[PDB]
This record gives sequence, C-alpha cells and structure tokens, in this order.
Amino acid sequence: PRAELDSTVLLTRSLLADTRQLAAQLRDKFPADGDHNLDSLPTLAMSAGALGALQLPGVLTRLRADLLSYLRHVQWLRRAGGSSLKTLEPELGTLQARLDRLLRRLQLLMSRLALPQPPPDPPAPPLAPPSSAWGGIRAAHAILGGLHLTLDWAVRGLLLLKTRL
Amino acid sequence: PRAELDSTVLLTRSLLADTRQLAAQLRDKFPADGDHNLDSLPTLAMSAGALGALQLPGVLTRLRADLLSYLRHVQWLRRAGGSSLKTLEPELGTLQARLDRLLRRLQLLMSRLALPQPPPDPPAPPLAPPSSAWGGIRAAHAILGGLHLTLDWAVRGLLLLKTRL
Amino acid sequence: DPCGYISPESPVVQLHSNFTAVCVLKEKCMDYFHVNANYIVWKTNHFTIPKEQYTIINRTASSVTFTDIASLNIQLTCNILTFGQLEQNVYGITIISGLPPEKPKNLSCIVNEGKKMRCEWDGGRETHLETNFTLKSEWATHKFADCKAKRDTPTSCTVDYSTVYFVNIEVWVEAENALGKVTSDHINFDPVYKVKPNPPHNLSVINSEELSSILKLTWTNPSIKSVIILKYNIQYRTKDASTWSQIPPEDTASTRSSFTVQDLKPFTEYVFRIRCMKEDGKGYWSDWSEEASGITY
Amino acid sequence: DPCGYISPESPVVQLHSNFTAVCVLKEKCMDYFHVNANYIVWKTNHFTIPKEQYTIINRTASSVTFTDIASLNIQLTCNILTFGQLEQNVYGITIISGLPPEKPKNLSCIVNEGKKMRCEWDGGRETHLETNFTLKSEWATHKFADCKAKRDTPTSCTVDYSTVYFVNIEVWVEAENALGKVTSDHINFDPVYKVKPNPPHNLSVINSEELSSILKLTWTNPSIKSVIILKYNIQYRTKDASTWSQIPPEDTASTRSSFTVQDLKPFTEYVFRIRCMKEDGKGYWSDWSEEASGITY
Amino acid sequence: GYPPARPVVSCQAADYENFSCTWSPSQISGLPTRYLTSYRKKTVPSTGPWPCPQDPLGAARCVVHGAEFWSQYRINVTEVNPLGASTRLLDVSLQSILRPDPPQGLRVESVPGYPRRLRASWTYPASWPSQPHFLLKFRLQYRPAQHPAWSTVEPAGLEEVITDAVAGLPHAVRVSARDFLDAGTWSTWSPEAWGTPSTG
Amino acid sequence: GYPPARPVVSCQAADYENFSCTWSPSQISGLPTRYLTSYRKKTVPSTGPWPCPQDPLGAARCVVHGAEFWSQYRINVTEVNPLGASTRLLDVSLQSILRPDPPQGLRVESVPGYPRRLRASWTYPASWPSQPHFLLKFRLQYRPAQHPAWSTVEPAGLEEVITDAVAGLPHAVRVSARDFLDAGTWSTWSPEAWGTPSTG
Ligand SMILES: *[C@@H]1O[C@H](CO)[C@@H](O[C@@H]2O[C@H](CO)[C@@H](O[C@@H]3O[C@H](CO)[C@@H](O)[C@H](O)[C@@H]3O)[C@H](O)[C@H]2NC(C)=O)[C@H](O)[C@H]1NC(C)=O
Ligand SMILES: *[C@@H]1O[C@H](CO)[C@@H](O[C@@H]2O[C@H](CO)[C@@H](O[C@@H]3O[C@H](CO)[C@@H](O)[C@H](O)[C@@H]3O)[C@H](O)[C@H]2NC(C)=O)[C@H](O)[C@H]1NC(C)=O
Ligand SMILES: *[C@@H]1O[C@H](CO)[C@@H](O[C@@H]2O[C@H](CO)[C@@H](O)[C@H](O)[C@H]2NC(C)=O)[C@H](O)[C@H]1NC(C)=O
Ligand SMILES: *[C@@H]1O[C@H](CO)[C@@H](O[C@@H]2O[C@H](CO)[C@@H](O)[C@H](O)[C@H]2NC(C)=O)[C@H](O)[C@H]1NC(C)=O
Ligand SMILES: *[C@@H]1O[C@H](CO)[C@@H](O)[C@H](O)[C@H]1NC(C)=O
Ligand SMILES: *[C@@H]1O[C@H](CO)[C@@H](O)[C@H](O)[C@H]1NC(C)=O
Ligand SMILES: *[C@@H]1O[C@H](CO)[C@@H](O)[C@H](O)[C@H]1NC(C)=O
Ligand SMILES: *[C@@H]1O[C@H](CO)[C@@H](O)[C@H](O)[C@H]1NC(C)=O
Repeated sequence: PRAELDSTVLLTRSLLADTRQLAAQLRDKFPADGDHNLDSLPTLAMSAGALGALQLPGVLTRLRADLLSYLRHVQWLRRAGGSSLKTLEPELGTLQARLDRLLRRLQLLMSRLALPQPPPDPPAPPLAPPSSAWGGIRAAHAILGGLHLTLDWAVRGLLLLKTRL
Repeated sequence: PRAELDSTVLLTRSLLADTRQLAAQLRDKFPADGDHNLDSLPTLAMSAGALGALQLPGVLTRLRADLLSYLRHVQWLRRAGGSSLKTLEPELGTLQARLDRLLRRLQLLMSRLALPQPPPDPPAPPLAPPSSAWGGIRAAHAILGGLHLTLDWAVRGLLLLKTRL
Repeated sequence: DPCGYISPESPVVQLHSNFTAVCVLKEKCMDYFHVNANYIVWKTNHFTIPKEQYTIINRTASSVTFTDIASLNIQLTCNILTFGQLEQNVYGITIISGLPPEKPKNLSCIVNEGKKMRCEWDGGRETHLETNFTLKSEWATHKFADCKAKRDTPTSCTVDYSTVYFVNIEVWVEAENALGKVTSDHINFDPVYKVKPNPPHNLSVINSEELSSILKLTWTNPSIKSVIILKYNIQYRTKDASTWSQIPPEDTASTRSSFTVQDLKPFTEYVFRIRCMKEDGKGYWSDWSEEASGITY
Repeated sequence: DPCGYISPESPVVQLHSNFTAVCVLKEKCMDYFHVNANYIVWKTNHFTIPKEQYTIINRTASSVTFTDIASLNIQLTCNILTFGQLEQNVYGITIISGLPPEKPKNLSCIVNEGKKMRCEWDGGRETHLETNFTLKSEWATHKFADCKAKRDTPTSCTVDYSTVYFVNIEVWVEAENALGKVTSDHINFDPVYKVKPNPPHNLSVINSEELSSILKLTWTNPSIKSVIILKYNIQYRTKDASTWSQIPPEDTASTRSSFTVQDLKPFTEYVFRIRCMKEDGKGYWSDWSEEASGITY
Repeated sequence: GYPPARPVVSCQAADYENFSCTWSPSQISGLPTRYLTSYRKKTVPSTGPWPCPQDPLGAARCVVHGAEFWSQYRINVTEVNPLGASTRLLDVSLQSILRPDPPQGLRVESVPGYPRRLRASWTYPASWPSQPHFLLKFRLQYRPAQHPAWSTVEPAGLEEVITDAVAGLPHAVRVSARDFLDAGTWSTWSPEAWGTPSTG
Repeated sequence: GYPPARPVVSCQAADYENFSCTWSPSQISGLPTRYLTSYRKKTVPSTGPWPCPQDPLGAARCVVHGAEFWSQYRINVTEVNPLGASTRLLDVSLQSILRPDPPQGLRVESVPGYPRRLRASWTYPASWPSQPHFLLKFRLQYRPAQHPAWSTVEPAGLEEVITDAVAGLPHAVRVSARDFLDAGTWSTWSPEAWGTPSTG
C-alpha cells in the first residue's frame, strides 16, 4: 500500500485510456486491415494467468525495456511518418509527452525503493525511415496498437506489486 | 515638364517632411547640444544662389553619391545604435525603406532619360561600430540632421531640372 | 518490409474528373502468400469498393477508376486476400480533391495611417484544398518582398515593407494549390490614392456668446495631411433628432482644422460627427470621429 | 571621436533612492577646447540641472547626485562649455527607475480540457520596468521547459508541455527585472485537481407523455470524464421566471449523463443550464452550458 | 460432390485465464464430418500448432487453458470430409475477445427518508473470480415503469445510490459489466430487478 | 575698468540668397567702441575668417552675400575696447534662420450668390523674388468681427475661398508665409484686411 505505487498505477490507467482512444481514433480515420508488425518492437509475452508468481524485479525490468522501445517509436513517428499522419496531433504528441514522464516516473520508483538498478543498456541503433508516408501510418498502427498492451500489462503488473509491498 | 520628374519631386518633398519630423522628434526625446559631425558623411556644399547655372548631369550625380552614403548610415543605425534608440522605430525604419526606394527612383530616372551612367563606384569600407549606445544616438543626430539637407537640396535641385526639360 | 505500393503517391484531382489508381505488389510478398493480382481488394473509408470497378492490368498490379469525384477527401486502401479469409493491408494513399483557385477579383489595397499597406481581395468558389495566396508587388526595376497569406484571413495581407507614397506600384495576387496556379489582374496604382486616414480626433464644439445661432467646430487633422490635401464631411443633428444632416460638401472640399456651423436653433443641443478623405475623392472615406455634444450660449 | 563619457553606462535605480552620475572627459578633447571639470554642465530632458547639484571630483570628472528619484524615466546628458557661449554634447545616459517585482501571490493554475496547463498569478505594485515573468515547473528529478511570459498578458502562461494527470508537480513563478529577482511560493499540486472541464454540450430537454410533471434531461459529458469522476449543477426556471432554481447538490454528486427533474408545473415551459466539476469539489467549476428550452407534454 | 465450405467460427471468454472458441458448419451437405482444430501465437519457442482439446469429447467447442493474455492467436478450424478441406482461420486476442457475464444478485432497495433515492446492490458474476488485478467496472441503468428511455450511471464498486428516482413509482434496474481496464467488451444486461422508493 | 561683456547677436534672412546678422552692445560702459565681424563655414578650401562688410558703413549690421544655403556658419562678432575683447560666437544656418516677409496686397472680396463664401487674394512679399525653386507656402486666418478665436486654413497658391464665413458679418483676414519646404520659420502676420460676404 505504498503512496508512490498507487499514483503510478493511476497514470498508467490514465495513459492506457489515452492510447486506446488514439488507436481507435486512428483506425477510424486511417483504417488498418490486418495485424501489423515491426521487428523492433518487444514481444510482450507473459500470461496473466501465470503472472502472480512473477515478483517485484521482473515487472519493473520488463516495463522499462518495453516502454523505452515504445517511446522511441512514438517519438520516431512524430519525425518521419509523413504529412498524412499530421492529423493525429496534438493527441499523438500528448501521448509522447506523458509516456516520457511515465518512463521517468518508473525510474524514480526504483530509486525510492532502493532496488538494484539495471545496467545502462546500449541504445538500439536508429530505425530506418519509413519507405512511404503510408508505410509510416501502417507502422503507427503497430506502434500504438502495441503500446496499449504494454500499458495494459503495466496496470495489471503494478496492481500485483501493490498486493505485496 | 516631364511626367517622370514631377512624381520624383513629390516623393522627395514627402521624404523631406518625414526626415524633418523625425529629426525634431529625435531632438525632443534625446536632445543634442551642438553640431554633430561624422567624417563619412558627404559635404553638401553648393550655393542655392549660384545653383541655377549647374545643369542636368551635376544635380543627379551629386544626389546619388550623397544619398547613397546617407542610406548606408541610416541602415547602419538600425543595426548598431544601441537599445536606447529603438524608440525611433518604426518611424526610422520607414525612412530607411522610403529612402531606399528614392535612390532606386533616381536610377530609373537616369535610364529613362538615356543619360550617361556613372561608373559602378567602389563601395566605401565599413563604418566602425559606435563606441557606445549614446555614441550611436549622437551619430543619429548627425546622420538624419544631414539627411534633411540632402533631400532639401534635392527638391531645390530637381525643381531646377523641371525648368529645363 | 511492405508487400507493395500504390501509385501515384498522394494525388490531388479535380472534382468531376477521372482518376485511376494502381496498386503494385512486390514479388517477394507475392511468393510468400501464394497470391496474384486477382486477389487484391480495395477499400476506402471503411467502404469496400465493389469488385466490378477493379481492373487487373497484369498479375502484379490492380487498378480502379473513379469517375465524377464528389468527395472532398477520399482515403484509398489496397488490401490482399492472403489465405482467402484474412485481409492484410498492402498499401494506402490519400486522395484529396477540389478545384483550382479562381482568379482573384475586386482586388483592392488600403494604407491605414501609421500602418503598412494592406490589400484585400475576393476569393472565388471554395476550393476545398489548401490554397496559398501570395501578394506580389514590384515597382518597375526590382521586386520587393512577397506576402504569404496566413491561414487565418485568407483574403488579406499586411506587407512587410513601409508604405511609399507618390510612386506607382504594380500589385497582384497569385493563388496556387496542387491543382493549379492563377494570378489576379496586374492592377497598377499609386498608394497615395488608396489611403484611409484615421478619423479626426480631439473634436470640440464651442458655444459662441455672440450670434446664438452659430457654433464653431475645431479638431486636429490626421497626420496624413502632410502628403495629401484632405476633404471632410461634417454631419450634425439636434440632441433629439433621429437622422443626421450635412453641411454642403462644396463648402468642405479642402484641408482646414475648423468650421463654423450656422443656422442652428438657439440654445439647442447639437451632436456632431466627422470623417475625412483625400481632396480629389480618390481613396477611401475615413471612419466616423468620436461623438461630440454641444450647447449654444 | 567623443570627448568623454558618463558612468555607469545605463543604470537602473530604485525609486526614492540615491543615484550619483559621473561624467569623465578624455584628455585629448580637454586640450582641444582649453577647458576642465568646472566647465561641465548637465542637462536632463531639456531641463538644465541647477549648478548647485554638481560636484567636481577632479579636473577630469564632474558628478551630480539625485535624491528621491520620482521620474519613471530620466534622460541625463553631459555637456561642455567650450568657448563659454557654445554648448557641446560630451556624453549622455538614460536613467530608468522603478521598483523590484513584488512576490507573486494568489498563484493558481488551470487545465482547460483539450488545452495545455495555464497558470495565472497576481502581480503586485506596478514596477515601471520591463519585468520578465517566467513560470518554473519541475516534477522531482528533472526540470521541464520554462514559460517566458509574453509582453501581452503579463500575468499568464500556457505551458509548452502536455498536461500529465496524477503526478504531483512543483510550480512557481520567478519575477525579475534589472533591480531585482524574486520567486513566488513553491506551491505543490497535482494538475488533476486543477482541471476546468468544458461545459456539457448537446443538452436536451424531453417531454415525457406520462406524468406531465416530469422532464428528463440528457447530455454528453466532457471528455475529461475518463480521468476524474464528475459532479454537476443543474439549474432551471420557468420560461418567464427571473431567477434560477437548483436541484439539491446531494442528488447530483457523481458522474451520470441524464437526470429526470420532477415537481415541475404541468404543460409549462422550462429553461435549463448546467455546469460540472470534479466529484471532490477540488478544482474549478466549468462554464455554463448552452441554453436549453423545453415544454412538458 | 464439392469440397467443404468454410466453417463459421466465433470465440468468447468470460474470464481472464482461459478462453474458448466455437464453430458451426456452414452447410450440412458433407455427410461424414470431422474437425481439425489448432492455434498458434503470431510473433513479430515452438509457437506452432497446438491442439485445442474438445471438452465433453463430442461437442462443437474447444478450450485453450493458460492462454497468453496480451498475445494474439490465430485459430485454425478445419472442416474435412472425404473430399477436401476448407480451413477457417480466425484471429483472436484474449484482450479483445473478453466479455464477462452480467453481475449477479442485483437487488434494489428504497432509501428511508428520501422519497427519490434508491440503493442498488449486486455481486460479481460467478464466471469471474474476484482477484485484485482484474476488477470489473459496472454500468447501471434505471427506468421508471411505463417510461421508454433509460438513464445510465457508472457506479464505483458493487453498489449505487440512484438520486433521480421518480417519487412514488416502481423503477426497473439492470446492469452490465466490462473488464475494468476496458479490455474486451461490455457484458449483456442483467435481468431487470424492481424496487420502489420509500414514502415521506 | 573691466573687459567688455559679450555682445548680443541675432541674425535673420528674408530671402534665400543673402542673409544678414545684427548685434547690439549689452552694456554702454566701454566708451570707445568698435566691432570685429567675421564668419566661417564649419566642415566635418580656405573656409577661414571672411569679413562681414558693414553696409551703410556705420550701422550695427553686416551682410553676407552668396552664402551657402545648406551649410552652417559660425558668426564671430567681437566687441573690442582699449581694454579687451568678449567675442560673441553665434551659429547660423541659412536653412534654419530664414524668415520671409508677410504676403502683400491682401484683399478679401465677397462671392456673389454665396452669402457665406469669401475670396481672398494676396501677392508674394517684395523681399522674396518669385523663382521656381523656392515658392512659399501660405497660411490664411479669418475671424468674424467681435469674435475672439481665429480659424486657420492652409491655402494653395495666392488665393483662398473661405467657405464658413458667418452670413452678413464683416470678417477680418490675415496671412503669414514660410518657405515652401518648411525651411526657416513662419512669417509674421500680414496687416488685417476686412471684407463682408454678399447678400442673398
Ligand atoms: C490448419 O490445420 C490443418 C490441419 O493440420 C492444416 O492442414 C495440413 O496441411 C499440410 C500442408 O501444409 C498437410 O501436410 C501434408 O503433407 C504430406 C506430405 O507431403 C502429404 O501427404 C499431405 O497430403 C499433406 O500435404 C497436412 O496433412 C494437413 N493436415 C492434416 C491433418 O492433414 C492447415 O495447413 C492449417 N492451416 C494453416 C496452418 O494455415
Ligand atoms: C573672432 O575674431 C577675432 C578678431 O580677429 C579673433 O581675435 C583674434 O585672436 C587672435 C588669437 O587667436 C589674435 O592673434 C594675435 O596674434 C599676435 C601674434 O602673437 C598677437 O600680437 C596678438 O595679441 C594676438 O594674439 C588676433 O589679433 C585677434 N584679432 C584681432 C583683430 O586682434 C578671435 O580669435 C575670433 N574668434 C574665434 C575664431 O573663435
Ligand atoms: C504490370 O503492370 C504494371 C502497371 O503499372 C507495370 O508497372 C509499370 O511498368 C512499366 C514498365 O515499362 C514502368 O515503366 C512503369 O513505371 C510501371 N508503373 C507502375 C505504377 O508500376 C509492371 O511493370 C507490369 N509488369 C509486367 C511484368 O508486365
Ligand atoms: C578623477 O576622478 C575620476 C572619478 O571617477 C577618476 O576615475 C576613476 O579613477 C580610478 C583610478 O583609481 C579608477 O579606479 C576608476 O575606475 C575611475 N572611474 C571613473 C568613473 O572614471 C579619475 O581617475 C580621476 N583622475 C585623477 C587624475 O585623479
Ligand atoms: C472517364 O473520363 C472520360 C473523359 O474524361 C469520361 O467521358 C468518362 O465518363 C469517365 N468515366 C468512365 C469512362 O467511367
Ligand atoms: C503554401 O504556403 C506554405 C508556406 O510556406 C508552403 O509550405 C506550401 O508549400 C504552400 N502550398 C503550396 C505551394 O501549394
Ligand atoms: C543620500 O542617501 C542617504 C542615504 O540613503 C539619504 O539619507 C540622503 O537623504 C540622500 N540624499 C542626499 C544626501 O542629498
Ligand atoms: C526578459 O525576457 C527577454 C526574452 O528573452 C530577455 O531578452 C530579457 O533579457 C529579459 N529581461 C531580463 C532578464 O531582465
């Protein structure tokens, strides 16, 4: 029942709603036909069924690695997706800004709980630019059609942590 | 009674009024005590008494050389006179813009009258920057406390030209 | 690693015209799914394009032809029937439609005292496309800086160069968008004949003791009086009247800073308002002055 | 090739304080005119400074001392009596005066739905100096971008970062001008408690056929309902009434999108207007909704 | 004869751990019939074909236990007859397909002293085990008898006090459920329960 | 005794070719008296001291002919007695010092058919030779008899029709002159001339 953990869960729930809404808004204007993938996004494979067992270090380590990759891709989109996708601002930019804060919010969490910090990992090389404006939009469905799973798994994962500390 | 000459005289008379007004406005806010000089401005020495005799080539050649130097100095002021003299805008900038057009207006005059054009003269090296913000203002009194003589002598000189062609 | 693409990239077409879109699949993707041109399906804005409008040009490309375009914005998407149950997106393009800009008409400019030249023009039929309006201006041997219209107020610009009276200036506006470029007529004029001075201020009504049927008006003319000779219009009525009366224009055809109104009813209150403009009637009437009240002695 | 100069270059001093200005002549100019310190005359804004206020510190410099500065702007000029008839300008400086900025008080921020965080504060006594206002904001381990106030609206800023609900943010404003720097209190708050949602729209009044004394209100809540639970205030009166009545607040303390108003007079027309805010009363009341009219069956 | 047509497949899930999919023949023309069922986890670990066991060993339904909650699965239902196949492939994500059952035990009670207040209570559905990670949000609707239009509220928790009940009138009340993180879809409406506010 | 005090010097010019300056003793204490007069053109050509000749050879006035119109001149009037000097130095620019004489021959006439119009006419001053380079601008004032406040107009040319004359009343009219390019200063007012608008 930490004071710090309730607040972080609230922002993930807040961010999850923004991401689901933006994904649905995006599909309304630029429909997607089919499951879109990007080789660079992480696989979020972990079963909620067998999710209780996983203790405190794994949830926080996994969220940071997954969320950091997603931040780069959202940030990447606002640079090169093409004029076709300018219509998702400012909603897409607000998501970028709030998502950046949540990654920051997680780093503060690790310091206050005095948990061993992961080693400064080597940043991933740059993503090639999209091959077309529509290629960036198709990439956009994949990037924030995935970002509402990482955040979804964060609310679920963080609620597990509250049950312990 | 050329159609081209009446119009140019009107703009000099227009510009003369703006310059006299700006010089008086300037003296009202930043009084000057004494006759200010700059080594770079031309000496406008020509007597209106013995001014009839001077024919068409001299009036136009003298105005261009004098006015081109004055344009540089006005333009120079808007770059480096100091924040103290920012209060003379936008009136000072309008004078710069209209003065530029009149120099242009004179060059058009020479072409339409098919007069021999002066050789492209070597531009004067740069004026050293003012030693202080107030040094620029003192320089300002000299620059546009002189620019209302060149223009004054232009109206007078151009009216002489109308009497001939 | 897309499967293919549609060409043209992002076309803009004219309303009621024809448009043909071609979707081409890369060979590598075609091998992977074991499909060809006959399996391409087109969708737009969540609407399935009816199969009868498709045209297989070759096994690598499919095409559709739109006629009488009536949508301002058409989102076109190309999808493939890979297993024959699952639809996957190949490519997409956005089709934007509209009209070329109409030739600007009723082009006019105005020089408000103390401000830079401003020009207004009538835009024509709505074009539905982002249309840029650029004010072009040049005197005769050198072209001065351009005005790119702001999204707000698409019919107006305020130049970045100071107004220069007594020189004829050539002005025109060029309207251009993805479907076309057009220029307004090349009107030619001297800004001095397009001035809209500010109205006179410090207007005062004074009660002369002698001749109880006479009132003298005084005011300060606008600074623009240094370049042009002003003409004015003084209107007056009784404090209770519903309509305004007017001094004969011929009596006020030239610059002055005062006027004595006569034949007014004794010890009656009168309200005055004034406006002024260039003596030759070439230009625009200024706005109405501040209201003024007065009472005779 | 000036003759001398005044120091300090361009001072700013506090009202009612003392200021000493020193004018120093270069040696070369002094030789040329055959003068010294006793010949320096001071002038300000066309006013001759009375000789009794001068102080010759040495033959190279003269000084004046101002007490109880009461002018917002003083233009000081130093001149020399060269031949003893002709006055020539040596140097000049501009003296600007004012007050240091007062500590901002009543600091408050507001998050209008769809817009970025905006903060307002009460400026204190006029300072007569160009005073910059900078909104500082930081969460706890990193400081985010600053708001430099615009000349227009000196008491407000709209941040450049998107609003982030559910995280406490430390905010304060720092006011600074040539005479001083000061900071507002370091208030601390969560933007979620400073939201001013837009008012409900699409408000509809419906005439139920059964129970001619009952009318049902429906409307669409503001998007901000996804983060906080809303509370609303519904006011109503008869089409001819002069004052508004109100449903008991306790009956409307939590998010909902409809409400049935009862005990209304039969076949009578009623006008409604609504506003909403965060369920805990922490924040700001929204603006009034669009007006709505209705008639019972 | 002719090869089989594509079978019609639907999946569902009323809880967060296991989900299940069902299929029906689109045509009763192939007399002998059998079904091949399988599924895989699409990537971007042998995630290949895993059998979907058929629960009472004859029904038209298979269940996948211990499914990955956030991953997407491609279910392969294949109809086979002695003459061919017509595999139906159906994409399913546990986070998308989920739909809880309506709340249970909905009761509505008057609130003494307040002639226009009612207290509504209800319980979780039995198919959803109460666990701290996945709550459910609830949506309550109420409507006075003989009136045509519903009013909607979004209660916190398992109870809701209605405050705009028409005085002296029976009220119908029904509720629906959805995963608290907006996963899946809203439940079907509960059976209506009736109550009448107290007098005074 | 004591050295002379600085003399008092004024200059003036009613035309654009020559100008003239005058000086008076500030004190009649130095009995024998003489004046040294000179002037130079300040620069930024022996522009040194040039004598200022005294016209009827005894008066307190010297004239400079063929002066540079736009240049600035520093006039040196020196009082000398057997005991010393007190040179007065006075800066003068022809473009600044110029002041024309009032217009001449001002006449005001009624305008038949218009009971509130008058036609004013006047001529150049004799000290200003009409020449196309330097016109004069004019400023006309009119005032009805017994009234205290003047009305001002800025006529083009040598004539002006007044349009707000009070009917049936004598009007006083006076005018002043200035160089048409706003050089120097406005003239003194002309002598008033009277006229009365026609009846009808
Ligand atoms: C969905 O599941 C069905 C059921 O397994 C899949 O059908 C299978 O398809 C493969 C071909 O890809 C068959 O392989 C066999 O290979 C041998 C050796 O050449 C040959 O003798 C057979 O005639 C056949 O080609 C396999 O037999 C068949 N399954 C069964 C039970 O017969 C189907 O491919 C799956 N759909 C997917 C993965 O999209
Ligand atoms: C204004 O004009 C007067 C009149 O000329 C100027 O007075 C002149 O001043 C000079 C000194 O600068 C005198 O020079 C003489 O030099 C000889 C040789 O040393 C000496 O014997 C004399 O006693 C005197 O110093 C000159 O005599 C004197 N003029 C006259 C007529 O005596 C005055 O300087 C001028 N003011 C200026 C230019 O500011
Ligand atoms: C199949 O048809 C498409 C139709 O576009 C062909 O693509 C064009 O190919 C020509 C080759 O001469 C190029 O010049 C064009 O630029 C291509 N246009 C596009 C939009 O692709 C394609 O080459 C054809 N393929 C075969 C094998 O015929
Ligand atoms: C005359 O007085 C002025 C007063 O300022 C002197 O100027 C200062 O000189 C000191 C020398 O120690 C410097 O440290 C200061 O920075 C100077 N200040 C200014 C404003 O000039 C000047 O040196 C004095 N001269 C003599 C010969 O005593
Ligand atoms: C295609 O274009 C032609 C010519 O522009 C037109 O006549 C025809 O109606 C259009 N549509 C078709 C052929 O479907
Ligand atoms: C309209 O103007 C903007 C501003 O520079 C420019 O970026 C855009 O390309 C213009 N649109 C055209 C030329 O169609
Ligand atoms: C100078 O300053 C002192 C102290 O600030 C003050 O008492 C005095 O009145 C001021 N003015 C003078 C000395 O003229
Ligand atoms: C006020 O802000 C402007 C904007 O950058 C800055 O240039 C100026 O120096 C500031 N004034 C101060 C710091 O006194």
